[PDB]
Amino acid sequence: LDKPEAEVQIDRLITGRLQSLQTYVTQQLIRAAEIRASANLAATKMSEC
Amino acid sequence: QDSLSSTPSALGKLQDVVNHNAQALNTLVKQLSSKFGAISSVLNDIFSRLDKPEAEVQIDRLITGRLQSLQTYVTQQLIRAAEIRASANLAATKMSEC
Amino acid sequence: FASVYAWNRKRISNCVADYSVLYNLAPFFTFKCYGVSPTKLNDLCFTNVYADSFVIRGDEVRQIAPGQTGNIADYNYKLPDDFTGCVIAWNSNKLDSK
Repeated sequence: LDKPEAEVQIDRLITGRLQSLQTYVTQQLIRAAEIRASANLAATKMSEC
Repeated sequence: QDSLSSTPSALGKLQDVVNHNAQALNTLVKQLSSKFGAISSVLNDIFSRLDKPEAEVQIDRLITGRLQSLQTYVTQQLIRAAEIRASANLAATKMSEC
Repeated sequence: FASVYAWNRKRISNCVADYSVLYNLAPFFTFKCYGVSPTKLNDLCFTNVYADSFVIRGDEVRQIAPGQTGNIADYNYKLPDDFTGCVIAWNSNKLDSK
């Protein structure tokens, strides 16, 4: 492709694969919250049990 | 009072709440400069140069990109709200039990 | 007009540019603009305007554009891929033939 158009398809790949990274981070943020809650419970039981 | 005054980091968890919200809004503003494939980040500089059949193509790139920027803000702001809600529930429990 | 191998250039500045005048040079076979609509030129203002002029064959007119290659595009007159401006061409068989 000529530059004026080649950059358009490249821009499409960038936003597509960039959105993919975004999905990964978002899911890890939610998953992290789940682990933290478990860690907080484990710490509580250490102190009380 | 002495242990609070001599240690600026003593309240370095209430300040983090303030800092996270402040930078989240600064991030949004700084993303308005992005073109998202468009010839320009300035809307009025597109309609002033191109005709309707062309300006709409360029303008739609800016709209799509900026909608994603706002959606990201809301999603992350919502996750953070859950974190604060959890600590609020703990604070209320301690008020009751301590 | 100059030969294509040694095209001429004129600098345009400190003037009021009326673009409605040149639509009466010919049947006006080619008029293609890049980065701007042909009909918005009257509403814009430019920092520098340059007019490059030359004579080529009708089948070579297609080479006077961004991304194009060939004997004219590569050896005589090359435009940048980021070119902004308008290309005007018309048939001059009545003047330039013998």
